[PDB]
Amino acid sequence: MENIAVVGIANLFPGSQAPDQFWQQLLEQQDCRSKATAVQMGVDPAKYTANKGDTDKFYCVHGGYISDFNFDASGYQLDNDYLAGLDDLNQWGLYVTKQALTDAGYWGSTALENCGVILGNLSFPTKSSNQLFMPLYHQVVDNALKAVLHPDFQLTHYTAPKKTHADNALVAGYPAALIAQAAGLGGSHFALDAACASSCYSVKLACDYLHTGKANMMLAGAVSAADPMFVNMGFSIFQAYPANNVHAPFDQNSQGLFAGEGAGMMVLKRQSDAVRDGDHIYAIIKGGALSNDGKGEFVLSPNTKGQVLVYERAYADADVDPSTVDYIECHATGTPKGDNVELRSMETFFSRVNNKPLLGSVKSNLGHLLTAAGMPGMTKAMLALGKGLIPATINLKQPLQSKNGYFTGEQMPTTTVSWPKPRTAGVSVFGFGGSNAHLVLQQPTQTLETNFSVAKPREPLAIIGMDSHFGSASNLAQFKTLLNNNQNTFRELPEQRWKGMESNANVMQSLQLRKAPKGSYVEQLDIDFLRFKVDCLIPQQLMMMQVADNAAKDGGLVEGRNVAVLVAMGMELELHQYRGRVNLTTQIEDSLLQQGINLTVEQREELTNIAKDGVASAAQLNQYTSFIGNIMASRISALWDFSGPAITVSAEENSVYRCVELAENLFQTSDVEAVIIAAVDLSGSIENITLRQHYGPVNEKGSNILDQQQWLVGEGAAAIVVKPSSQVTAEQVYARIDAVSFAPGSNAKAITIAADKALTLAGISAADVASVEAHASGFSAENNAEKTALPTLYPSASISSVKANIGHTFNASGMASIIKTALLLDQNTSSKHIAINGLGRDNSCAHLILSSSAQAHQVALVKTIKLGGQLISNAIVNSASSSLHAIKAQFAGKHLNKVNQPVMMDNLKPQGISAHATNEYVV
Ligand SMILES: [Mg+2]
Repeated sequence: MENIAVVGIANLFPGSQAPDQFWQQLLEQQDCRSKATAVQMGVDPAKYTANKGDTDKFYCVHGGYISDFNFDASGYQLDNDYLAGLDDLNQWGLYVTKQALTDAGYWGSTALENCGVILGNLSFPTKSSNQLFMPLYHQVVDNALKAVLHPDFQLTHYTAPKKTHADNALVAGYPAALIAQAAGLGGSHFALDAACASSCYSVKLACDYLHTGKANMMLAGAVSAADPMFVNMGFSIFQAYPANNVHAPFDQNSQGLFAGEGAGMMVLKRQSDAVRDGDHIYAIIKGGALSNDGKGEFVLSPNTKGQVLVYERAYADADVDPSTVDYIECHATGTPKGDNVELRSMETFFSRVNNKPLLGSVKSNLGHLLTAAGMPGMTKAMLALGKGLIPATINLKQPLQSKNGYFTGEQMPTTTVSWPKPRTAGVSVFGFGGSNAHLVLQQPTQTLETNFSVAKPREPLAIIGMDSHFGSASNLAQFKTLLNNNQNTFRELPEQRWKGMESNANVMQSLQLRKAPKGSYVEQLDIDFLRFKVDCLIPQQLMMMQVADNAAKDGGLVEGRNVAVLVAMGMELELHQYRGRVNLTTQIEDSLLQQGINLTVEQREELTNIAKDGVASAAQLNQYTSFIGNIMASRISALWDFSGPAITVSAEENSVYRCVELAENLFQTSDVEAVIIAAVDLSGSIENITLRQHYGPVNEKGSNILDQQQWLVGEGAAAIVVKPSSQVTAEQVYARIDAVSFAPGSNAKAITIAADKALTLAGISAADVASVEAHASGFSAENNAEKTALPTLYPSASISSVKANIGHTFNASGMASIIKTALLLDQNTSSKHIAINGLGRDNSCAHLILSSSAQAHQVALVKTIKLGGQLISNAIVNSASSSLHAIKAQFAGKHLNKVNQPVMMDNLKPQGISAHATNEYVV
């Protein structure tokens, strides 16, 4: 398809804040890696440093960090004081957005009305999101230790407490919507996670949106700003840090990687428009491709078969002879297994044309920037293509060679070299979970192609396979029966679902809750450990895997095929429990010191271990891989040996509807045969109830739907299989998705604009709609906007919402609505059309039209895992530790000093955050 021009670039990398500064550092072979400090960890790092294999410790503090960056919050379309109170994650993304648009010459342009943004991002806790959840666990730990040790015992806060805006918990998807609002973008926006490949996934999909005309300009970039303690504990349990402290991509002596943080952004336009408008072109994206490794390797290990495949797909897409590639910016992280596999893959592919391109890795200078890792790689390659110079890979003294000696150090510049027919470069990124991307780049040019291929025309999507697990409605058949009988799944909180925290009077007082709300909780799931290869994986991933597997079977899918897996989700907020455990190391030490009780080292470790085990289990290898959101999509692709892209997609409540839009685009721009769209939100956690209370009151009793003033608790997971309508048979089809459309904003006007677009796309009139599936969230501003817009649009249609049956499932809520609607249309025995409306914290309105089809769809070691976990207080107060008796006697009758910083509960109080429709922070 058409050449894409890069017309603006920005970076915030370890060591640099602008592309020319970064380039000069590369030319000078600057090492930008450094040791983490309390600025990164919020604690003294030495207290958490030990040897490999030591529990709750990391064995390496080296990384690529962002030091001495002072964000300027002025000059955006959102108020300075609001933006100043957001995490590095948000601020770094806003910074590179402003810089990249200003570089391209479009900051504040009316052209931004047709500009979208796709953002690679980690679904991990951030330094700010921790502040919103830690006091839940630590108040309970504090009160248990008072009961065990001394009524005046006081636990210290995990770090210096800071007042923290609730929006800092919207980690995965909201940063992309915030960029769109703060820069005035009017096009599509979402975040995605493809682990180390997310930057090139974002660029490739943004090119796709340009090729289908969904936008006339796109921002594509990524940000890596997770809590460094969470990141480094993970790479320590993975044993990914080098035992000899040598991180040296391509070097024989390298034993591992160092991780890193930062952000990057690029501005993309079709080359025809860039030449017409007189933009500065940095480079041409000639083509590229995505792939998944499919079956064969552990979720953290690369598979050469998927890497060769993405090369084949990329040069075919670019229509470029692989003989012409001069330089490849490699994924090479310094991990031995991965460095050798990538060298084998490149040997296999390029030896077919007898080409030996130069090779390099900017991970040598910066570390591995995780979701942002592709940004410095692509920036290096595009600047090298424009300037005709290739910077060195640093610290490379004794280079590896490929399996058969095809590539050696002769192809790896260790100084700046001149460039070795357009100058042509490849960029490769190979992420955890088998997620691969390769982009083909060429030097900038004003010359337009005379002939290029075009995207396929869009078609309605046919839903051919579905499964659902909402509350106690544990499969599609049970959900269908529930809906037809107008029943609900509302129940009291399962005993272990909040780890017993609903019994803590101080926590519940802070949350202003008389009781845990009645709601559609999932108490447990049954799963076949044999089929799914299950140190257990967290329920977020197990729930998604089960429904996706069932939907794939229901849709008649076939193993080994080019099928994509998109998972709509936001972060598992229960991931904060892991640092909730780990941080008690210094919290308990500080408490004992400050209060004046001098235990032995062995007594203090035993006391600390008892408290830790109450909160969470110590990190284990497989369990930590399930903390990584994109891996749940990869696990399905590995089970089915699928080769399409496998990613998570995050856009808050509109996550699923952005997946529908993406699936349509994937069929237009690639040869993918089917797309699984799965969705999961275990939104009955205490963390989610805490978070959503900041936006409006919950219905504690769990019991015109638009007239409700409180939201209902629910949780679960569901999945659908979609194919283009022209490629399914009648007996497969539940219902068709005829249109999905979006409009910026959250008010009644935005609803009518999105609805008009969707009705036009579907080819029907508003009077053709039989009924309306309202969002009906129970947040008053959203309900009130729908009460205005929907009866006006559809005066003769009845309005209802699936949330009345199974509650508000937040990041999965679009899937509940689609599946309810598809089941109803599949039952039609009256051409019938139903509209679905969507609102959320992403500040856009989604509107969908679904339609009935000719026929009803034709149907084709089990272990129980409970959600939640061990009761925190009981695990501490009833501990069977023998040495606990002697510790209690060291406390008996003593006067304790007050601690300097006790656990603070202020951030738990419902914050009263105004809805997007109020425009409270719009300048
Ligand atoms: Mg092309």
